[PDB]
Amino acid sequence: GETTDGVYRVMTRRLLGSTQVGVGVMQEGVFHTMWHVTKGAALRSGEGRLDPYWGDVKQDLVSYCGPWKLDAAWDGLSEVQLLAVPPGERAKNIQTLPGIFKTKDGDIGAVALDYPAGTSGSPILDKCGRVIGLYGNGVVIKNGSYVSAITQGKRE
Amino acid sequence: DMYIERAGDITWEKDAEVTGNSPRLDVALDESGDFSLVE
Ligand SMILES: CC(C)(CO)NC(=O)c1cccc(Cl)c1
Repeated sequence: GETTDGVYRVMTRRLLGSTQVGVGVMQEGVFHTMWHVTKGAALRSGEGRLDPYWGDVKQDLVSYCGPWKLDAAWDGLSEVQLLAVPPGERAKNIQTLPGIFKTKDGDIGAVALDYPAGTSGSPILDKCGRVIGLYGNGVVIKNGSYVSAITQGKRE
Repeated sequence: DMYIERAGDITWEKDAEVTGNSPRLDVALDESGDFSLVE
């Protein structure tokens, strides 16, 4: 199938027409998305088949064809870009300064941008274009606004 | 059956639209991977 590095849409034909359920990152021959997007199911890429390799519901991440490859981290100071891939709309970079999710196990960056749920899996980038995490697992605040964790996996 | 379609290159864009705030939130992460607000 298609194995070029880049950001990809995750689609289904189970519902009405073709529906975008999420987004993912192809890097080093491995497809990276959020667990809630595919529920661990196999994917199709033209004539090719992508099988799940690693996943964890609590981290809300899954890799296909190989182990998780993304290891860049937010520096805790600088602005970043959400490379948003919204349903039926063109890929768009949005620059923002992340906030923080404070948890009993440590702090994590958080991006406060409003996009439909089908945008889950869009990559968050540092100034050198390295993927520091995926957008799409977070919380809804008072006004109905959305704040996503910067969710990053471990490169073994 | 789910399928993938290429949507673009992963690059930082100079002079991208700059927006969004930076809240400091107290949150909890459950066994199901769901975040919730703690107060
Ligand atoms: C609150 C809105 C509708 C804001 O546009 N977004 C979401 O509810 C949502 C849920 C899960 C993942 C992602 Cl990316 C967005």
